[PDB]
Amino acid sequence: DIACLLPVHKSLGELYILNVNDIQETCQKNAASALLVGRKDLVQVWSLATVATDLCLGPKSDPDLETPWARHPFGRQLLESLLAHYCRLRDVQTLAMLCSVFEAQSRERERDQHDKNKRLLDPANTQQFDDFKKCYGEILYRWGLREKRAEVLKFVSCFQCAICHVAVRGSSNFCLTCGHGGHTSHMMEWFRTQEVCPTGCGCHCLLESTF
Amino acid sequence: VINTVDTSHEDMIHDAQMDYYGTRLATCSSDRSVKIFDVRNGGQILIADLRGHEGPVWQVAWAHPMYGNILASCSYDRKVIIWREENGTWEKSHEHAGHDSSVNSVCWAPHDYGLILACGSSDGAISLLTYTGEGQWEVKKINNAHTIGCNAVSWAPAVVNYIKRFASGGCDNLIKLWKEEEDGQWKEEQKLEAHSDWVRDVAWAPSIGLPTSTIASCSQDGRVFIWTCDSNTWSPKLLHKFNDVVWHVSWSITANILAVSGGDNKVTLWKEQWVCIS
Amino acid sequence: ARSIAALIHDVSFDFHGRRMATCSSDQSVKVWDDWHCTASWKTHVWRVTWAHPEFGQVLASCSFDRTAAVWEEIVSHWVKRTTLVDSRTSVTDVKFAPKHMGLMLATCSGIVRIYEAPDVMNLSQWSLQHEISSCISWNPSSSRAHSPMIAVGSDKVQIFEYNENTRKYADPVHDIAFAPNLGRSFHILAIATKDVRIFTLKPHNSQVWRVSWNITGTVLASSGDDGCVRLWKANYMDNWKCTGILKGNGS
Ligand SMILES: [Zn+2]
Ligand SMILES: [Zn+2]
Ligand SMILES: [Zn+2]
Repeated sequence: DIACLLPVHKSLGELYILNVNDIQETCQKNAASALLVGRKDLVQVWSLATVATDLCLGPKSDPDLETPWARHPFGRQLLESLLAHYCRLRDVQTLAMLCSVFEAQSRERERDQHDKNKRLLDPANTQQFDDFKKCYGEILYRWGLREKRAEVLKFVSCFQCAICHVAVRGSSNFCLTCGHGGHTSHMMEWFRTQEVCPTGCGCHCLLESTF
Repeated sequence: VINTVDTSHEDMIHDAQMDYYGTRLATCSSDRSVKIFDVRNGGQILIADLRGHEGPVWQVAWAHPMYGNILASCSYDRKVIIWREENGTWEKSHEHAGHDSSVNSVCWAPHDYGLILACGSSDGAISLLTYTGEGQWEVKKINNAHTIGCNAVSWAPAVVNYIKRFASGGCDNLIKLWKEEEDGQWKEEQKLEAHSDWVRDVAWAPSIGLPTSTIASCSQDGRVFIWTCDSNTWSPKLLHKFNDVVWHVSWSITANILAVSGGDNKVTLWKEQWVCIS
Repeated sequence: ARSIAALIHDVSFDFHGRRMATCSSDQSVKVWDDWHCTASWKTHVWRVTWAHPEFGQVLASCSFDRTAAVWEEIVSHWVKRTTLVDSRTSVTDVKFAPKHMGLMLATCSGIVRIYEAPDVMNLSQWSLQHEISSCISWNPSSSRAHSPMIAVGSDKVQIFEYNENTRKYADPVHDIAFAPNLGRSFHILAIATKDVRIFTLKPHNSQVWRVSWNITGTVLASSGDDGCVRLWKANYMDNWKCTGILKGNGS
């Protein structure tokens, strides 16, 4: 096991969090996780991102209102320099995680150019960021944290129930052999104790679906 | 840590590739057997012992679990047997013997492309077993791929349909980079010629998103060459000139540390000039 | 008794009795699901009653603006897919038809705008398949031998049955309620008037208010201007009798 010789740590991947609803909270949590792991440069980078991702820095629709924080040197130039340094270090995890964190927040020709310049990530270099995210998801799948891989990949640019008789619109389990099914929680609760189909057709749905 | 796994083989080992999850280990030896151990939680449990080859098995390669836990093996008997799980036991699901000589290298295609097994045999031809479904494999053999015989085949990570490409290293003293044309046939795109002897292993570096495709190759003469593409232009950089023959080269998960194993019965890890870590 | 936090013009349970819809006097309807207000609507609401859950969590609101709004489940502030505003007069009440007869809503303004939705998934369209011109009561009968019936009260109860052959429907009363049958051969009618009246149809000392029937239609709750929610029930002689008195203030 030579994971200590690699720029990607399983502990960091397990400790990282992702919530697009609140970016500052997730950045602070990532900084705490990096401090727990012991990588000081990750701590500094995560604190810098925490500061630079606050909603008070939201880009304005009007180009003449103010200079967007992306055009600020502590914006894209900071992020571009960090990405170049981590590419030199080949740190896929940090690159993809930073790209996801910064992308979560994010006359006609002038308006289009302003929309291009207001993003802290390069609009013309989104393919590379998507590649980083996909590769980090691949590494997470390698580790086995499928939920973390799904969470990271969310930022890539590219019938009536037979138990409660309530219309099912969300998650649902349906048996292919008999055809009676309903809400996922209802089926979980019903099959945790019994083994016969709730509709009474006699189908042993556990022996018919599970595998 | 260290996991000393007793091979329990009847002859010398030739390959040892662990599974995708890093939980199961599969090894092959000259005893015409490929027994798959379970190395989870520091153990040595023989999940299944396989004996279906008429000769020594050279290389094995696990397939992506997204298409199921499948292992392929290339042996001296000029036949490639693809092993798959069936209710918790390993069985020979498909066998391919379309080559007139021993198949030396097998590597599964990237999961994005699909389930394609690229077999590189000593007859000079390369066959790609594309999985069409329903237990049916379509073989598009690339005859006369090498002047004498292909000894190594390495797929390239999905980079942008998909431009499927792989690196082939044979006894022709050169490396042939094959590209999948829009029609469907496979034709060589660029030829890389820097080794002075037979090429034994080629290993395309996994791409993390860097606009730089990296190729690592080793030859019989003992030289290991690192090829980079900053265009379809490759500039080799001699990593090292080893005293003895170099057998296998393998990249790290981030393609920063290269595992070089040669005939000197030693394993060296090189990280970027390239400096040895071992 | 337990005066949970909440002027509610009308408060009614859903089919499961786990969510409560209350129509405030400020022209607002809330789904008070420990009943804590889990929604806010501003309505457009004299009466707010749920629909059958298999048809969706639809709440029908009858307003004084000559409309009968129907707020459909879109998750919280539910979006009005449909708006039955074709009624010329103010909708006194909006009570959904029983689940067996389809998605029908009755707004006894006197025009009984029985709006039918052929598409259950797309209820945005309301079709006045029937129109017969104070209280609207639906017959819960689902029997093959019991034709669907619609009752209309006037501030005095007339039952219109959709006859199969013609394929067409054919003291002041404050509220009329039909007891759940549960296989009964007769229907029990409860009408809110100056005196509480119970009648059998076999094929407070003041102004009464919206009396309701329990899930089995045996115990009765009749409310009036007396301020006491008197609980009524049957007797050993199959006759209506008092079964208890409940205090509105909780005493
Ligand atoms: Zn069933
Ligand atoms: Zn259900
Ligand atoms: Zn079933």
